[PDB]
Amino acid sequence: MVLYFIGLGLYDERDITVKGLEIAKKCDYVFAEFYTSLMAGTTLGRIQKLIGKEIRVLSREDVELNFENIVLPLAKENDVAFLTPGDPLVATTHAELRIRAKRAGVESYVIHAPSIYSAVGITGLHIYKFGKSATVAYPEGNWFPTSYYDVIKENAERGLHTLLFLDIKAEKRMYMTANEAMELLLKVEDMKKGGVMTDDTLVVVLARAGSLNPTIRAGYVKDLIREDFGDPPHILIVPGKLHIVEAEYLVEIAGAPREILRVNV
Amino acid sequence: MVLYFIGLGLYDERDITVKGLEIAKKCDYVFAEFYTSLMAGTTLGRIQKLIGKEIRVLSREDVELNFENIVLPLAKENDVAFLTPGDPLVATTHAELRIRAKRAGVESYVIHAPSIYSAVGITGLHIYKFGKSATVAYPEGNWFPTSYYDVIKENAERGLHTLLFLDIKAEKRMYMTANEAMELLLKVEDMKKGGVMTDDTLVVVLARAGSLNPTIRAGYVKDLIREDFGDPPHILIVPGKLHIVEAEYLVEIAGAPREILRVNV
Ligand SMILES: Nc1ncnc2c1ncn2[C@@H]1O[C@H](CSCC[C@H](N)C(=O)O)[C@@H](O)[C@H]1O
Ligand code: NA
Repeated sequence: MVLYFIGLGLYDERDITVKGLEIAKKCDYVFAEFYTSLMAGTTLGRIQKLIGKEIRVLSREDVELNFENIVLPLAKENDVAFLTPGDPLVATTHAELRIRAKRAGVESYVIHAPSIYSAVGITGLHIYKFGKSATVAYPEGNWFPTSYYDVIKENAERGLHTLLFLDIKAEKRMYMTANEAMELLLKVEDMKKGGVMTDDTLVVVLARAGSLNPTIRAGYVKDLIREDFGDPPHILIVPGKLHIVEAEYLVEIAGAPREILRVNV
Repeated sequence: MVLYFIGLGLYDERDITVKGLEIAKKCDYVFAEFYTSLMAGTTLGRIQKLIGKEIRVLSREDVELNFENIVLPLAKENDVAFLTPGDPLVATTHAELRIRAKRAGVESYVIHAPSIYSAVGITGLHIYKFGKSATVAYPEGNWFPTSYYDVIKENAERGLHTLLFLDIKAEKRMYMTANEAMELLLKVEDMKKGGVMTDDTLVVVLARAGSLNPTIRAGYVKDLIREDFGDPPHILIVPGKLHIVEAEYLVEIAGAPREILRVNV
C-alpha cells in the first residue's frame, strides 16, 4: 500500500541511486513520465531492462488530471513506483501529488536522484551564490513570456548567479537550446532596456550534465549565441559578481576568456 | 590517467548512484573525505563493503594542501576515485581540485549524486523560490558571526526562501541542531533588531534527507524551538511568502498549523 516517487537522474539509467534501483526492482507496478526533463543518454527500454519491470509511461495530462485514477488506485493494494527524470520534486509540480496520495490513504516516499539544480556546481560557480531561479519559456502566439528577465535583474543587482531552466515540449520533441534562450533574452532586452543582457554579458552553458563529457562553456553572449553546445538538454546561467576562484575555473575548465580573471571588486 | 569525482549522496551507502558505484568498483584506488560532511546513516565500513575496495580517508589538510601529492600522482597511472558526501563540487572548494588535475596532466570526470540543495524539494517549497544560501556558524570566544542573518533578510524581503546549512565539526562528529540554530537567530534578532527572526517566524526543518523516513516539520519558532527533530543532520529553512500550494503541502505533509494558510500566503 505504498507509492514511491523515484528520481532517475540527469542523463542515463545509471544516474538512479542504488537505493532507487533496489526499491524499484521490487515494486509491483512501475509508472513514469518523461516530459518534465530530457534524459539524453538512455531509452525506455534500457530503464526497463535495468529495473526488470515493464514501465507504463504517462503523459502530462495523465498525471496532472488523472494521477489519482491511474496510479493511486493500485497503490492502495500494491507497492507502486512513479519514476521521473532528475529529482522528482525539483522544478516540477509533483510535490502536490503527495497530497493526492495522502487524501487517497496511500503512503508515499521519496527517493532523490542527481538534479540539474545541484549539478550546476560542475560549472565552478559557488552554488550558495545562486539567487532566485526561473524558466525561459517558448513564446506562444501573441504571448511572449518575460518574467525570467526580471529575475536575472534582481539577482545580478545583488551579485547572485541566475540559473535558467530552459523550456521543453516533450510531445513535440522540442528542447530549447542555450542559443534560443540567448536570442529570446536579447529580444527582451530591446523591450525593457534594463541593461541586463547584451552582447558583452558573460554567460555559462551546461549541456548534458550527468554524461561523462558534458559541454561546459563560459563566455560573452556575442561569442556564444551561435556556438554549438551539442544535443540538448541545456541550461543557461547568468553569473553575478564572480569570486576570483570561480573565474579561474571558468577560464581553466570552461574555456572562458582570460580577461575575466581580472575582476572589478 | 583518470580521476573520478564521485558523489555519495544524502544519507547512507545506497545513496550513491549506480553509475558511481560501478565506476568506483573499477577504480584501482579509492579516496574519500568526510570533513565537508558526514554520511549519518552509514559507516566507512558499510561503504567499503558496498564498493568492495579499500577506502583511504583524507583530512581537510590532505585535500586542500596535498591533493596533488596524495591523489593525483596515482591518477597519472591508474583510475582513481575521490568520493564525497552529496554531489561533487557543491562543497565550495572542491571545484578548483579539477584545475589541479588539469595541471597534473590528469583527466577528471564528475559523477553526480543527490545534494541537499535539490533534496529540500521534499519540503514542498518550490526550488526556484530559494535565494542566496548560507551556513549558521557557532559563536566562540569574542567572535559572533551573523551574516547568515542578513542573507535571510535579503531573500525574505524579495519573497525568497533561505536554505540554512547548520554548523558541523565533522572530525569531532558534532552537529548543530535546528533548535540551536533557532536560538542563535533569536539572539541575533535581539542584537540587530531587524525584524527578521521572531517567535512568530515560520520555519521548516528537514532531518535525515535521503532516508526513507526523514523528519519534515514546519511551524513557528515559538512552537518548534524546543521540539525534538531527531538525530542529525538538520537543515533549517526560513521560507519567504508562500504560494498556497506550498502552504498546503507544509500543512498536509509537514504537519504545519492551518494558520499558515492565511498568515503566510
Ligand atoms: N542533464 C541536464 N543537462 C542540462 N540541463 C538539464 C539537464 N536535466 C535537466 N535540465 C534542465 O532542466 C529542465 C527540466 S526542469 C525539471 C528538472 C528535473 N526535475 C531535475 O531534477 O533536473 C530542462 O529543460 C533543462 O533546461
Ligand atoms: Na539555491
